[PDB]
Amino acid sequence: IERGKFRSLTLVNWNGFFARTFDLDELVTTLSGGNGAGKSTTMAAFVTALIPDLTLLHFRNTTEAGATSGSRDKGLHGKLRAGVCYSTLDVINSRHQRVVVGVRLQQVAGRDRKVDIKPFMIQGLPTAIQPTQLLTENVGERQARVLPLNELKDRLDEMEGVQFKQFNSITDYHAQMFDLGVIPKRLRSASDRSKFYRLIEASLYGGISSAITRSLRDYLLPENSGVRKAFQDMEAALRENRITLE
Amino acid sequence: RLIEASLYGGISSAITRSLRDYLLPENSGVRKAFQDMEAALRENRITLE
Amino acid sequence: ELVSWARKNDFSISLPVERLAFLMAIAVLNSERLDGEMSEGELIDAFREVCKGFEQTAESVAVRANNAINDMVRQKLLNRFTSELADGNAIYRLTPLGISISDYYIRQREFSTLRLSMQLSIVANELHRAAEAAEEGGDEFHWHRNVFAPLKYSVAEIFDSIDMSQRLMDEQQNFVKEDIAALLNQDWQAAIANCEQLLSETSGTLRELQDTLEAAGDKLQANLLRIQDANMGSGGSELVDKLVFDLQSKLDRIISWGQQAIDLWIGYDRHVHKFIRTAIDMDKNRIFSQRLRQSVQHYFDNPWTLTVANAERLLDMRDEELALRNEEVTGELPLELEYEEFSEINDQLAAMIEKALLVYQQEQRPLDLGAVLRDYLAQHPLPRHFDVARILVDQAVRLGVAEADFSGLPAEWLAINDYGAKVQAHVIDTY
Amino acid sequence: GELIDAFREVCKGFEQTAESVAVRANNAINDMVRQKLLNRFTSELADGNAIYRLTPLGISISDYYIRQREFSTLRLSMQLSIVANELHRAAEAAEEGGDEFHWHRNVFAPLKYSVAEIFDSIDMSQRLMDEQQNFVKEDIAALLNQD
Amino acid sequence: SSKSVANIIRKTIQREQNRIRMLNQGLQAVSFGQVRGVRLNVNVRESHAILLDVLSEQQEQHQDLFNSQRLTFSEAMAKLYQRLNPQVDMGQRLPQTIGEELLDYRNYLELDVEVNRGSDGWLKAESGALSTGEAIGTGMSILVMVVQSWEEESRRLRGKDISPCRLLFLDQAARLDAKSIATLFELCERLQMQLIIAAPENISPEKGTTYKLVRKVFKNHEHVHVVGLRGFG
Amino acid sequence: APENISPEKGTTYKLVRKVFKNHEHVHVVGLRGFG
Amino acid sequence: TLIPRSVLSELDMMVGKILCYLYLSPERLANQGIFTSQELYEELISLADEGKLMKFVNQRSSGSDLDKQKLQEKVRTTLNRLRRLGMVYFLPNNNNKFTITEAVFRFGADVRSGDDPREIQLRMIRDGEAMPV
Amino acid sequence: FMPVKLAQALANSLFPELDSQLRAGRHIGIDDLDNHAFLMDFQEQLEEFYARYNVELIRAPEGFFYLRPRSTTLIPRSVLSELDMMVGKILCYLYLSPERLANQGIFTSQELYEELISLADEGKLMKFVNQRSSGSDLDKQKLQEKVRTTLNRLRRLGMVYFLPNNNNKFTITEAVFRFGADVRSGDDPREIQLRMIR
Ligand SMILES: Nc1ncnc2c1ncn2[C@@H]1O[C@H](COP(=O)(O)OP(=O)(O)OP(=O)(O)O)[C@@H](O)[C@H]1O
Ligand SMILES: [Mg+2]
Repeated sequence: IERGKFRSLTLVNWNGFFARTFDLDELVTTLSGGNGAGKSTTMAAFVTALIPDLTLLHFRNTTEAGATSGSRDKGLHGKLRAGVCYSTLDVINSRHQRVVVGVRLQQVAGRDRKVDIKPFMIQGLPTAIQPTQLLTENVGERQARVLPLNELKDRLDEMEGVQFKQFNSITDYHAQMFDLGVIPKRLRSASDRSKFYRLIEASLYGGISSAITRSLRDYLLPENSGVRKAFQDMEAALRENRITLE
Repeated sequence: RLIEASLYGGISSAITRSLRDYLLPENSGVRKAFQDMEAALRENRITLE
Repeated sequence: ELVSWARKNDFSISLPVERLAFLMAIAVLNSERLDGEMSEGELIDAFREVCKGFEQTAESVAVRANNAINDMVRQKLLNRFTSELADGNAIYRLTPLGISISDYYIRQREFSTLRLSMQLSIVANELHRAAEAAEEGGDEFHWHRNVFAPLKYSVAEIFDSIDMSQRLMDEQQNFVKEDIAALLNQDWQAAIANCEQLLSETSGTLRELQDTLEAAGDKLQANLLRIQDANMGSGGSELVDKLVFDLQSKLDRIISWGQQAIDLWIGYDRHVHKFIRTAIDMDKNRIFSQRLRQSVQHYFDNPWTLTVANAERLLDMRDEELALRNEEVTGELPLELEYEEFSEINDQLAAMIEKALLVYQQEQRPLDLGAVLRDYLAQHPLPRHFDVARILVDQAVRLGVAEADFSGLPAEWLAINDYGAKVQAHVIDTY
Repeated sequence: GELIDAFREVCKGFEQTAESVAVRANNAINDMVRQKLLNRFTSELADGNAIYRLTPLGISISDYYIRQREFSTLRLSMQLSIVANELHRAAEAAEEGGDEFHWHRNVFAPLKYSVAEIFDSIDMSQRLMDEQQNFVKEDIAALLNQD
Repeated sequence: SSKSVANIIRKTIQREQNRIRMLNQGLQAVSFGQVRGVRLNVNVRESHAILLDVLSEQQEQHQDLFNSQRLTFSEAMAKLYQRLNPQVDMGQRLPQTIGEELLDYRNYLELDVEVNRGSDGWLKAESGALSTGEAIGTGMSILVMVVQSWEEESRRLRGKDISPCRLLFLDQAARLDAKSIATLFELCERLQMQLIIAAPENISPEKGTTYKLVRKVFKNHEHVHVVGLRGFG
Repeated sequence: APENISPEKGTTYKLVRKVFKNHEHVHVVGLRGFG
Repeated sequence: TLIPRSVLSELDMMVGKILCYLYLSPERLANQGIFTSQELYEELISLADEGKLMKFVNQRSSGSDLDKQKLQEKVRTTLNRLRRLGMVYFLPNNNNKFTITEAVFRFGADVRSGDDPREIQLRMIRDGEAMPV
Repeated sequence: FMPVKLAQALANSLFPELDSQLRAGRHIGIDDLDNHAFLMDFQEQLEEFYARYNVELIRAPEGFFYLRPRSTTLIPRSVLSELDMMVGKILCYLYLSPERLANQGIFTSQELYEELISLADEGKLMKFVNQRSSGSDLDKQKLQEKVRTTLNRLRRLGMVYFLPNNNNKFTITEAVFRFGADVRSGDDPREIQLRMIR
């Protein structure tokens, strides 16, 4: 079988990036540049596109990886510019379907460095349409402008064959992505989402993540309900015996 | 802590917390002045009692 | 994936009371038929009789009979064969689906434990025989005829039969629950003893079935592991393993149910007692129940409502509404990606140095980094010298070790050029 | 808890939404329970607080065509061999004799159930062959239309 | 009931041990520093095997502990675990939580990561006894095995026609040398795993695609300029 | 630094691990003065 | 009262009386105390007057299935409120199934005494047990 | 056991009414002499008693006491509408200094209605009544009725003391400062209040 692939990553109105699309590689994509180039920003934007759960997203420095820094800030807000921003993934499914998943990010006005995230998906987009252009409107002389979610919905609905969906919960977002062969595990419960984010977070910083090795049992071995049922049966028996004894 | 923070590099957490302990020396003059104030208070309390 | 298979199959089933009765009569006659053949001349008679019993005449007898037979044939219930000599010039036979539908209702009742014991004994004999045949061994054909034809079919069929017995017991449990429920409606306080007996007999029957099941589960498992051990006697016995892996679960599964059902029933039982201890104890005469029923029926003739505490909820301050940042950001769109190429000068230099140095390894000549570096750096301009030295060292240290490094005598910093370049390395001796 | 999931999946495959998934699933399960297709047991701890099991009629119907339509002669031979062994054993046990309980446990429990079941299995194999004959007739009839 | 419990735990443990032991052969002697191979060690814990034996055969002998009104079932299990096998010397963790932990079958298996460091055989992998590159390689091996296991488990729910996408990251790749990066590349390609790596210097010039980013201050704001790179010119 | 960077100023020490007499040994080479 | 007071709706009385019936009804013994809202509605319509009970759901109902669904939803809402009152417990994982509690017996306080209904109603209202509507 | 002074405070005959009004969210200011003195005296223990409920007994800088529910509050919580906070800020503004010459501490529903209409933006008013409305009689009547309802809701909280009669004319208490903004050095209270409201 032909495994699906991540074609490209698009960044809109990000810190440093206005509208930039990196075409990913079949095997390895490398990013270089002096300190502060913005590679970590690209990684963060990708992972935000993958797991938009705001509770999990925490972009600590590679130094103090997992060491509590008490900054009170997850670091995502400072990585976005004012206004609308987008982070999208084009994926070729094993069914050879081009699906553009993505999220609209937006800073929340106020002293708190808080952000709002709204996921979305597009199916059936023609292979000739690039997300960078799809998400921007050419206004002025070579001066494209970004358009909000409502405008994007209007633009896409006017097209033929493209199906756009907007999710009210990251749960359905993950469910749809899993349905299209994008996620290995079905993140039905919040614990599954936490484990998934733990895996990608350990990968990003690389190496032996303390939490992983500490819960390797939970991460590898599957949960069994028969043992739980048997223990509950024994619990009920013991409770009845105690009732009788008392 | 100083040496290991240098070794691993980065903004060390403990150093960041105890910045005041690390970058500021301990002055005995203020402690002596406070001891004198406490002695004066003790004498005042004894007189009042 | 089976959803599309079912969708394209297009199967669906329909048996009104008359069609179902005709099918049941056909099954009964086939059971009492001598040689297991049914000509349509008797099918028409059976349909006439069933329609007469049901007392309905939509059309003539013949047309109704023909329509029903054709419907059942196309509904995959009967199979027709053209034989002119047969009465009616056709012979009809029940199809597997028809047999299943008919016997779903018609089977002899089978809850007796003597049955379960006899199937277990038959299974024990056949399983032991198959295990011994496998252990003895043989060629591919012998392996087949001893472990794939006899074992597979027999064990599958009889485990299915045992499971069917368990399902029949499940049906009996359901029927006894319904009987208890109906009895408590008719006698109330006087059915307590009847219900307690019925519970007693059902519990005893369940316990005896569990005992009979566990009477042979362990040894059958042992024989199955023995067959697993003997299976590996040939490379083509893969399929056998599947059965030796499949026939495991079923057995254990069966035993599991034999306890699980009791675990369920011993639970349900308690509830019944609780009901008797709670529902009827305070309603011995049931009068409260009828009076509640009439109150429900005639409530709105005196509509009354109860009073409950409704303390106020602690009103709180709404957090400030969150307003996002909107600025209509605009900017230049990136051009087409440019490109740059990597310089392989260092690769060429490394190849040069490796070729120049391989002679030392070939001849096992003692290599002195000082002299070699001093000689070789003369061929390059000063700014490149460093980028050479490093590379040369990288190439030199892969070739053996220096024995002096274990002497505890530090080496000196030998100069390798003008301008003040120095090197510290012992002679490389042990290649 | 798994029956509802299975009904959701089948309904999704069939692409029809008369009502919500839950109401359709509940109606179908209740209909099958009352139609003598499933048996329900109340167990609070179970996912969904209920345990369902196929009834004999449901088992028979399902296996109407999703059983193997077995035509291999090696099968028929192995059932015949099993029958031969069991029948000979029962005959020898009867010939040896015994009390009423021995007569029962040797000629009524083992013989009756086993022989009935396996003769029914052999008849079922013959019926499957009848189905195959019908299918080959239909295949010939369709082929003669095309070539 | 206690006997049935112990039996089901034993069966589940055996099944999981077999599955993991079969999976272990999915590794092909990765070369990272002095680490030559990575392996998963699954073993039933004797401290818990004794507990299973006591539960399955000698439940009654300790009823005095079980039927105490002071102890809940979790606390009763914890106290029983304390009673037998007293040399484990658990820490300051409370009886309630340790009992709750005892109620999960997975706990009963020691599941650890072994590495064939140099020529010392297979040793337990402790971050405190491994170089940075060795630890990074071991962590990547663990993550790839975990994602493989997740894919395998979901093989039933998913359709037969879809293979989920595979992608991981590695920031500050400069911590790895050329040999380690080549080993990582060969592993990822053998496992059809996509990788996004970052390093100030182009550490992988002759494989996959590469980009270089340069940040420019521009009219009191910032812009990132991206340029593709190619192996040869 | 694992060979990635080559600071021209100061002392540099190239290290390579090997097996000699069935013992782990770090072959060490030194350079300095460049620049 | 220093703590405010409130009275259940007439539909709440219907569902509570029905719930008491189910607690005392042996026909549903197989359920073992676990009941679904659908069964509760079926029993309610069996014992009550379908259309005349529906009249309260909407004044202009005449058996329209839209109003039928409205009555089902109203019954579900009243069941949730009673759950809030402790008369019924949803199952640890299921909000579509529930187990009855003995508190429901209060819905029969007007009939627990074998006397004339019109005197017991006055006694209760005097005691504050039940106000009228 | 129990703290002795806590037992004394709970046993006091004033405790039932005050407890009911607190659990109802009412704010106890300096006007309620007996209740305010009781809370002043026994705060050190009622704070613990109401912290047992995962609620905080807060004495505002103005002085009035109230209960703030945490996320884990054991007292059924509720949230004021948007119109409720808007009206609260309007009254906080109206707790003004020229107010003394304007209404002498006694306002009428008409004052609040006119202030709300003139001061608030049209979009929020429509959001209050309904989006599709645009300057109509029925919509304005419904808005006035909702204004009266929220005024009653505030009265329940002790924010507004109605002058006793069916007619709508009341007085504003100091506790209304809860809706108010923080005061900085030299800031005009009017300006900061209006900036918050806008
Ligand atoms: N949340 C933030 N707030 C403010 N500045 C930020 C934030 N995140 C990143 N930056 C700045 O953006 C620039 C790029 O940061 P980033 O961490 O993405 O770079 P990088 O390429 O990963 O760097 P390095 O390889 O040195 O780690 C740096 O100037 C960083 O200081
Ligand atoms: Mg970085």
